[PDB]
Amino acid sequence: HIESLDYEINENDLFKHDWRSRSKAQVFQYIFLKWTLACLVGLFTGLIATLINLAVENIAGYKLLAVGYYIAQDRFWTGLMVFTGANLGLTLVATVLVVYFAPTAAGPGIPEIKAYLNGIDTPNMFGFTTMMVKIVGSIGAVAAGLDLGKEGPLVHIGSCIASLLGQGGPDNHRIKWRWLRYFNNDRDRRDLITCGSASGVCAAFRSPVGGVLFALEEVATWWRSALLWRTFFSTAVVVVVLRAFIEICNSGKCGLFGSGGLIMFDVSHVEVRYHAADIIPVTLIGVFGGILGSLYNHLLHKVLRLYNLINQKGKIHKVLLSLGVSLFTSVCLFGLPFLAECKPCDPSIDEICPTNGRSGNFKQFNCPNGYYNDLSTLLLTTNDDAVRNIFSSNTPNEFGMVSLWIFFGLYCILGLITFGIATPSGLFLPIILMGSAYGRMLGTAMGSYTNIDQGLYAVLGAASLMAGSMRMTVSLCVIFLELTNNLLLLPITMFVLLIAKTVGDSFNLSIYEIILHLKGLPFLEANPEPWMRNLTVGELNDAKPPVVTLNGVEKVANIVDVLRNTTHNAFPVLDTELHGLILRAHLVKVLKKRWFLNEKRRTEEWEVREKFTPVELAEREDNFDDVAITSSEMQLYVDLHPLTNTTPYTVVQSMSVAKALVLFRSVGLRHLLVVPKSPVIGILTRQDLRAYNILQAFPHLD
Amino acid sequence: HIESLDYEINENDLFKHDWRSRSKAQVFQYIFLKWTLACLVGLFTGLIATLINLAVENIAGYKLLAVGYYIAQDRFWTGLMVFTGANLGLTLVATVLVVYFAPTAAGPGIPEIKAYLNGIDTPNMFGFTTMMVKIVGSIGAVAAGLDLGKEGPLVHIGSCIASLLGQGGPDNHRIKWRWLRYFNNDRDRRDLITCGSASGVCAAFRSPVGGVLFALEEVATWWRSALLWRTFFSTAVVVVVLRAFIEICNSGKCGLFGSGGLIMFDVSHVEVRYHAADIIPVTLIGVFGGILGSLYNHLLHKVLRLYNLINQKGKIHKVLLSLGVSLFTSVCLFGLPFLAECKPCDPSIDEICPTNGRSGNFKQFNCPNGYYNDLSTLLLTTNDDAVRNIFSSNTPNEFGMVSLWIFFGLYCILGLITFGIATPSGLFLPIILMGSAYGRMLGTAMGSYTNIDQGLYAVLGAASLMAGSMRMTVSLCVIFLELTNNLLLLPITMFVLLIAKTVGDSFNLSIYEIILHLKGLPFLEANPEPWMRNLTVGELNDAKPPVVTLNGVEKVANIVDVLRNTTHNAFPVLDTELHGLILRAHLVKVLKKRWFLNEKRRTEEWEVREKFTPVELAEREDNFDDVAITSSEMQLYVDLHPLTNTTPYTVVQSMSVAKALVLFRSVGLRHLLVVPKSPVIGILTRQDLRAYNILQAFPHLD
Ligand SMILES: Nc1ncnc2c1ncn2[C@@H]1O[C@H](COP(=O)(O)OP(=O)(O)OP(=O)(O)O)[C@@H](O)[C@H]1O
Ligand SMILES: Nc1ncnc2c1ncn2[C@@H]1O[C@H](COP(=O)(O)OP(=O)(O)OP(=O)(O)O)[C@@H](O)[C@H]1O
Ligand SMILES: [Mg+2]
Ligand SMILES: [Mg+2]
Repeated sequence: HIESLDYEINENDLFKHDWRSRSKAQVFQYIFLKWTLACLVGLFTGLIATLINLAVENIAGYKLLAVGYYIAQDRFWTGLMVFTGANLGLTLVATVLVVYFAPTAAGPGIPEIKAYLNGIDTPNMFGFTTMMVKIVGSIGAVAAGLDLGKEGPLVHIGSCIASLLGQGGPDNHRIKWRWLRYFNNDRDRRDLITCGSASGVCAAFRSPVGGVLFALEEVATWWRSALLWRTFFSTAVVVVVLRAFIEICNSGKCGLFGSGGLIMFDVSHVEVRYHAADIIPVTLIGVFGGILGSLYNHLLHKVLRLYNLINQKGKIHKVLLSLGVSLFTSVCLFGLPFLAECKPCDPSIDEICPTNGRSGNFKQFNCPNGYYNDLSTLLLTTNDDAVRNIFSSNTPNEFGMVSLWIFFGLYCILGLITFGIATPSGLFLPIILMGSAYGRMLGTAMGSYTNIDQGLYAVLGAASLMAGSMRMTVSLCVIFLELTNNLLLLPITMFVLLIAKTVGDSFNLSIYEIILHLKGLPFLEANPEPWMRNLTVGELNDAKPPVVTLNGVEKVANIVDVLRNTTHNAFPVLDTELHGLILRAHLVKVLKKRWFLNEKRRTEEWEVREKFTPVELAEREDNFDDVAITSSEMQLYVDLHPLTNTTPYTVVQSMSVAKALVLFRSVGLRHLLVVPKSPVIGILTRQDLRAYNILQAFPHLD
Repeated sequence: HIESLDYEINENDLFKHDWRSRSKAQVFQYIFLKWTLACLVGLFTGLIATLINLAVENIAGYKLLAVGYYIAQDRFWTGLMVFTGANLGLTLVATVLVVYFAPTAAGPGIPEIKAYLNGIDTPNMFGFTTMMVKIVGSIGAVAAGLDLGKEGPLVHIGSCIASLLGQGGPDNHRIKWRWLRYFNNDRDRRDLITCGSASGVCAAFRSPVGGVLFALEEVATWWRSALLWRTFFSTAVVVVVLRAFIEICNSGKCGLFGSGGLIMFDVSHVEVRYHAADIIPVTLIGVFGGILGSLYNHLLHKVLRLYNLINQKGKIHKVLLSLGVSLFTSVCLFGLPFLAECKPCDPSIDEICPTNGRSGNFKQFNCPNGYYNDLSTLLLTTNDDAVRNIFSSNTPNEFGMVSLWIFFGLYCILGLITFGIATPSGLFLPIILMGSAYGRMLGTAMGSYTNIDQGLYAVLGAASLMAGSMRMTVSLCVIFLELTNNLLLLPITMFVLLIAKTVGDSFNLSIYEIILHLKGLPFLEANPEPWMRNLTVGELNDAKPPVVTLNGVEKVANIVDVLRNTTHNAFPVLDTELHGLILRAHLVKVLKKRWFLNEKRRTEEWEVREKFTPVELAEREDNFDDVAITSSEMQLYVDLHPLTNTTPYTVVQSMSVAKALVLFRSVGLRHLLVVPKSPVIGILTRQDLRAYNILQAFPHLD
């Protein structure tokens, strides 16, 4: 059972949850520190992605320089040992750091950021040790040549940066600044994780509006306009710190990092003129992007089920699974470009075709001079440099269809098997490389029957597999605009994203919906099901246990009955008069404070502010299993009146489940009371309004 | 009193408001027709903006060719008569069509699209005659050289296209297609007006994600993900139809239209490298954009107040106000470039400086050959061509500071006076030209102390005045990206948009908030005020008249008492048992159907489907003042049970006004019932939850 998050506002001024109801210094202190924390989320995600890209380009660049040194001496067996050994060693570093120190840093974190911004309290997700294992595990596993990026891990790294900046450092290492007392809300934490995840998609692609639109469209359930401006400011500070550190280390000051433009996979030197002959391969790239994105979603759901059978078997088995996946990745990225025959160097293409090194197009791996290997252009590089080889402006029929089919089938296989291993893996770059493969294949199959470039058909195929897997339209359009710098490919990119989202929704759910189902996270979707308009929430509460209520002045003994014997996290406060909803955290707080009255007396509001500060009520640093309540003190009384949420959101008994789900998910509820049309008769949570748990208790509905 | 819109769903299956609760053909008929209508909104807004841009570039281009023909013969007095006469004639065409035929086509329509998508039933806004007067009035007033664009009018024109496509043509000219019966909802109309307004911002700037983000950020209050995809599809079909009609008429096939690129004001051939010396003029352009945008918002509020004093005085006075504004515009766009001395032609600048014609940079208006007039480059062109003269890549110190100050002070004066006249005017292009003026002035004032181009400082100044007036961040960033094609100016554009929104919010509201206040439209803002957490909705209902309720089986005489003597649009249905909320429209419908029972009988559900189709309940084609109810029939009975919204949204009496405003504006309510903690005690509408009407009844709150 994962608990939800409390984003509702107790409108008593003992709690001071509304930030505008504070002092005029403290409104200014909140406004200054939330824009400072948006600037610091931008500065720290930009600096960490600078250090991640510097370490990945230096380690994988010097590995491929050593591998190409043994390749250029025609020693192809000991260049396989250097490639397989450095990739096994970097995956061994990333996997002993994940499975022995921070196992929630495995995967991208985006299905549990989208769980957390929907209001599910996902444990161990945003920590310091989770952040540092994800930093050096992306530094290990992207430089180990694997089919993953540092793109999705940066979304988890930026939201981990945001939670440590908001709470003030690591847990039991926090500074006790009094100005960080206003970000102890769950609804101010949700703003921070939204700005940090948007800064992570901006640090992924050098994409500052597509980070804002990935948060809006995917991960954030609730959106204000006052968040979008700080989310905007966080992504602006990221891409400024990123492109300033591509402006520095331009003259080779930082090793092999920075030899490259400000714009990642910049294709912008081509004309995009729309013709009526290219309607048919553009919708074919959309239809095959939705079909292969649905097939990738179904086969990754099956692969992550069989990898969850390995992930429960032990912690040495996750090491051996990912080292076997990394051994398979390095053997098939080294040995498979021997199957491609060397194409000769085309004089119609502008730039230099006899090219050896660590990066660049037209690799010269097992060929004579004046020839190039078109498979080792893509397999024996980094995964980001292989995108720009497929994405190349004005290289017509560079890759053959056999080498494109080998690179497609390999990155289908490595797209399935490298996602579910226990490194910080991701889904932006493998789905980009699979879509690049079939998009360049459909561009090469129309040999001089089209006027769109084959490297532009690659961008259309990559955006179609990203729409066919993730079912997104607006966020990946600004992501592929801020990657590829083509403003005229943008409406054709819009058409292939919409065709692949609609062909993809015919078969599967989204790929973030699939891992949210597979991790068991209780996600609450937007539109209710049409059979929830026929079920009532009075009928939903008769299929439930009765309401564990409290009084206004309870005894201590009944409060420890509802705290020992129940697992519920809010309780209605009664007495013939519903007062509201007290929380479990405030019940453990009044047991730990020992604010115990000898008579049934409603206290005044000077007796509560002497016992409870607004920083005392917001702290969740209480456990129930330390309080030794003496049995003389169990016949004393606690006034539960001033700690009650005296205005909770209610529904009537005659309210339907579809309208109650709409109020539960629009205003951000954790507990919705049910009153009659006994002043309370029911209480609805997220578990009662998810459609799967309704269809357990009511199988006769659709 | 402007009524709100009914976007709530009656979950009885007599009404069939949920589209998924229909037949399997009709779910497919709704899905096919909503994507057909999104394609048709895209096709018709792209074709109408093609015809608007074709007519504006041919009429104003041949006017400026005739004016430059009299200028090149050194006949400067009869070129003033051709300029003033054609601008007075085109403004006379636009003003007799606005003030005598469709006076809601005056202005941009964006403060009453944002009213309509907030759920205020703005009358006479989306019609056919309003659309056609706005088409030929933008064709008149942009070709009359005025300080307005066809940018904001296209937002009203695309939403007018959307409402006529959704309802099936003009009012009392609609086709009676049975497949258009599902778009008779107000919540399906709201989806249409959102797709049409997004298609209008896309037809404004050739900007297909910035249209989607202008709807999200500004005009649409409620946002689903299932709308964003059809809104995405509508803007994709617009910019495809727009750029296909720039691909055709490229060889002069359509007159003077199409001589120009696919990208409007394309500046993309410059490097944007960030330096630490240019931190200070970039934040100076942001601070002056917020300060002059606040000063423009305050002075346009005063000018529109004094123009509302002219707009009530008659219909010939609005003609004479706009003809005097157009006479002042043409005299000061012709005569003021004689005050600028001719700068000589710089050989450091690449392209051709002795340039005469109708368009282009470096105009040669009153000069000798080898010289150019830098004021007639901006004043004696079209308003869009004068943007690209300021926005010019690599023209260093082209405009002098005196000519830039004359163009700034003129477009400040003409930005105030040409907005409130009764042509279809707008605010995107005058605020762009004012911000271009001071942005190029701050670029020229740092003479070789900066490395950002002076035409790029223009884009920063234009985005700062657009943020200083409209208080937007994300939508104008994609609008200026899809205009200027500079992906590296984009984070500097983000910084000047955020600095000018935050300096601008220190003084004023937004410029759409100001005309929403000035037109008296009851807009409902997102966050409640902090004094609404201390007021209760039980206390708000004791400062109100008591509840005009109904019974379940009322008499006819009590139904005509609540329909004659009240103006309320929903009534609670009682009897010791609250059933729900029947609407006023269903009460007039059961009086017009004459479903009158002789006894107090609750009917069965076969008696209602014989009397009421689901297309009969959705039609609002009923007036109350035609029904002649006989006094024998007033002692009969109507079963108001099957027409009731039996699950309305309720609050308790102890609920605060701040949480009730949050539920009113999140789920899209028109009537929120108040139950006790008499099963109803109150009913809240939009008027009760606006903060201004609370502060009338409760002045002691903050
Ligand atoms: N005070 C309460 N009294 C009785 N039932 C409750 C109470 N609170 C929650 N429930 C019900 O008990 C079931 C278990 O919910 P749970 O114990 O998880 O509540 P919770 O932990 O407060 O909610 P969440 O886990 O969503 O934060 C739910 O179906 C819910 O409706
Ligand atoms: N059935 C009703 N009985 C009593 N008062 C009502 C009823 N409906 C609305 N009111 C109240 O009367 C006042 C005037 O509202 P109005 O007459 O405009 O209702 P309405 O027209 O149904 O709502 P709207 O105009 O927002 O659609 C409001 O303050 C509202 O709270
Ligand atoms: Mg629980
Ligand atoms: Mg009314």
